Amino acid sequence: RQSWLPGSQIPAHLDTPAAQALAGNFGFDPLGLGKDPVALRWYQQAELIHCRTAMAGVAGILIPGLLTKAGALNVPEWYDAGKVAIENSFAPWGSLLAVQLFLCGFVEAKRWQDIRKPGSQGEPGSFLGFEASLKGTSELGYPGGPFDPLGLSKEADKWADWKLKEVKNGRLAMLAFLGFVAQKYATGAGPVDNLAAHLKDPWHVNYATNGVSLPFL
Amino acid sequence: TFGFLYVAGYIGYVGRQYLIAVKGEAKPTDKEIIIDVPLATKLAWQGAGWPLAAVQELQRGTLLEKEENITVSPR
Amino acid sequence: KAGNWLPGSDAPAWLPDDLPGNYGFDPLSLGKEPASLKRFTESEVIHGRWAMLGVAGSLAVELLGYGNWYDAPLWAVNKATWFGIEVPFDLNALLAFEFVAMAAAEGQRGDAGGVVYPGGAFDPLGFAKDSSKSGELKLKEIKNGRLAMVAFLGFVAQHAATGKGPIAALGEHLANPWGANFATNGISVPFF
Amino acid sequence: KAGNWLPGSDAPAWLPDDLPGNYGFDPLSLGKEPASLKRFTESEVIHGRWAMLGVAGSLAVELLGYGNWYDAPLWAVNGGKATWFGIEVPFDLNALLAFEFVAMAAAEGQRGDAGGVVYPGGAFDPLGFAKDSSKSGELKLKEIKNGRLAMVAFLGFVAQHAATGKGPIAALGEHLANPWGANFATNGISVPFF
Amino acid sequence: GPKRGSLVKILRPESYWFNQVGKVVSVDQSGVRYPVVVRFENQNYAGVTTNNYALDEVVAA
Repeated sequence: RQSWLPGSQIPAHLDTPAAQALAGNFGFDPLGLGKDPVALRWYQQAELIHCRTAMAGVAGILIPGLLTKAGALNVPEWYDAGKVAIENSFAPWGSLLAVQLFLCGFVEAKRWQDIRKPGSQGEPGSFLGFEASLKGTSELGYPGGPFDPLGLSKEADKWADWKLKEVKNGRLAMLAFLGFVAQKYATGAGPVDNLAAHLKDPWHVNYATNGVSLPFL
Repeated sequence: TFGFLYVAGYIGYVGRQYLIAVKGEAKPTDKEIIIDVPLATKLAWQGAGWPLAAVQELQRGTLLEKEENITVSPR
Repeated sequence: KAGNWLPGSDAPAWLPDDLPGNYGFDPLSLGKEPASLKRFTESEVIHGRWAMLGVAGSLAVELLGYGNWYDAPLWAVNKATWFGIEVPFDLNALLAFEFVAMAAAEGQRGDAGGVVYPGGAFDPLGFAKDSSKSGELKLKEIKNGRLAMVAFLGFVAQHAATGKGPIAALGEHLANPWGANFATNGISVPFF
Repeated sequence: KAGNWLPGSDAPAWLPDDLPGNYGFDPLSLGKEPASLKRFTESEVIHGRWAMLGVAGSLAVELLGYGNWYDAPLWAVNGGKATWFGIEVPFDLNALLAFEFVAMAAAEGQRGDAGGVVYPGGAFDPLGFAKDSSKSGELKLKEIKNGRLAMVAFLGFVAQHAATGKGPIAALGEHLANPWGANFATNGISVPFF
Repeated sequence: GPKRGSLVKILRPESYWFNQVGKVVSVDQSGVRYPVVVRFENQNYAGVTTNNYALDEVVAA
């Protein structure tokens, strides 16, 4: 099957009904960190979290920064946008900080209790009407109701397809964020500008030429 | 201090890894003297995730030996 | 079901036909549990009635020339007047009275289990003494309640965008629909 | 249990359902022994009642314009004369001290004379509101709830004053003026690195 | 009693392999007070790797 490395052997725990049935498996586990079932399940959830968060972040970086290259939508650099926003704001940053901590903490605790017991927050009467749709959809990391409103989880055909594309694009978004911050440390410039420069001359616009990544040269 | 503790836990963990691997053998003394070069290299490569592995085994409580080790007669 | 909420579609199983305001509309399957469902029925009716009464008062004010719904709090949160007639009382007094009164009323409503049609004292003229005309009444009632909700939404959104009275924006769109609209406002949708 | 203290969780075995103020809340398993448990029940109720009465008096003072709870000792532990309801008290500080002490001594001695009673009634319910055995149950539930609330309210008072130094009503109107400007985070004392 | 070659845990406190496991070589069917014959893999401070035992001092584990 599609392997992260042909010829090489497949990790046993990765070569399992659950794992190969999880998503996007390629036998990629050199250090063998998901031999425990609970562990690999936790890591699957973790990878999901990171995928989605990174997708969101890279979108919020590029699209506004992309259209600021366009005439409209004058937005600052992403890293300075924090300063820009706290300037243009009204509430103190520590305040709004603590508030959003409360907010995220509650729902994160929800996700937590549900991972502990899939039928945990379905506890009837615990909320007024939540429990009904607040139950999982038999796949931890795939809730229902408000989650998937349009009802795209019902058609099994495109199911694994959505899944594979999800995990793919999420990992790629992680990598995108990493490249952005890395070239912000090295080049110090916005990623769009880094791209423009590498377009103007790839032969001389690269980490090979930065003398930063590879200083021994 | 942080770098020190990192490398130290790494080395200790991989030591116990090889130790368990060779305790799972029929010639414990002979593997204690002559070593399995490739298994050593493998555990060395894998030993980076020693802290995450250890905390996993703790949450599973599989690190420590149960109350069956030899005791002295007066305990 | 008062008609197919969606031509060509089907109906939710847990949704029974015998219900005013039903059209088969729960694509997203919230009320599938019975107690939750009946609670939704009750709350839906209650909100619709509240909103009906509210839009009624708003239009009454704006037609009798007392500003708008948005105008009302002004005199107080910065003297009272109603029907053009003042009210010789304190803001805090009206606040406390209103609060305790609504407290008692809602407590007494919620004292009962889930009643939605008490009647008797709640139908002095006995218009619910028919059990079928009452059915049509329920249907038209929930319809009108939903309409009153959406009407209030229109009011509050037109004011959040423009800041004007509903009658104001009314006569505006009357003067020119092509010039008096959210698109011409360009606020509801930015890239216009 | 008045409801799941933790949706999705379970309940402690030694914790029986038949208890006001129960929600399944003892994750840390302190009251697992019976006598200790019932002692905790009693003490919990007693502390809640004390705190209820206390926050009552505090708010009464601060609403009737006599400083705050923190204001009260001032006149006595420094130069000054007693005053209550705006009315002075023509007595000595040491006198009030001794009287209060011996009185509370007698009262607590008489309370602790009994075994572990929490609901004497009779003389302790002259109006006989406990003559129902079920309304009394709801009374116990709401009672322990309100007592816990009064405890936490007193904590809020004392902590706001240890940080700011102001009356609870003072910090009230402050947060009313601006919540984004009147808060422990804006105070930055409850949390230093702000 | 236990079978030959079977694995038993030693419980005789004064034994080197106390609180440990051994392998039943055999068990006598005569009136010997200690018929269980149990080898060991680690040697004692005497170097011996097998000792005699009554039935109770061992347990099939």
